[PDB]
Amino acid sequence: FYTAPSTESKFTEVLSKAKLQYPTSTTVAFADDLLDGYAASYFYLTSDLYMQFQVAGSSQRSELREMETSGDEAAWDCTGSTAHVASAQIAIPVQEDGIEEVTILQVHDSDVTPVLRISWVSSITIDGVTSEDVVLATIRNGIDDSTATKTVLQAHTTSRTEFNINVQNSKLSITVDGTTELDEADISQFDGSTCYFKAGAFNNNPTDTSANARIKMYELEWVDHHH
Repeated sequence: FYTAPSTESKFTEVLSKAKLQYPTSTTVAFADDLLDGYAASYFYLTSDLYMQFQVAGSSQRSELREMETSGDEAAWDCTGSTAHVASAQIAIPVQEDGIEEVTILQVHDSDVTPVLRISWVSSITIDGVTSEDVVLATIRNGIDDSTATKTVLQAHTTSRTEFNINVQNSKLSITVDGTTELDEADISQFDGSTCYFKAGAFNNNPTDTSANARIKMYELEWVDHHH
């Protein structure tokens, strides 16, 4: 009894360039399924026209993964000359008790390493400074290095917020409501990797494994711009 996100033309293009993974890495709906009206409790259109992702459980996800219209997986040169841009208008609700971090956008490599996660966190400590209820960028320092550089981007609001990720050459930038919050961070540690965007709800380290993470997107796109 759920309305499909494909009923809104603002999502047609990105759905054509996506497949949906739930609740783990396995694809449940390819682009043709998404365009044919796929909807479920974990992926549906709200009455005020948000694409809502919802998922429970540790490291579980309801997430779109970037695809080419050819049906090829997106696998662009992580540090190449073509710009890759993801833009999203995201409303992050107040999360259910027991939800501690939800990844909402990623740049992921074609193996096991996220270049970038943008996540809501209940609390984070960076260089001795603790922030609560914020939106965070996490950039992994290398494929063989589990450490990451973390940057607070925004105080959490429930208001619809515009997030833009720009990847070009070996640099990655993040703008939030038009303001650059991460300015050309180095990602040369992914030279020789290939990459793709993701968007949705990816539930990280919950303290209640039955609680639902929930993330809403009013607009979403990912594009190339050729140099």
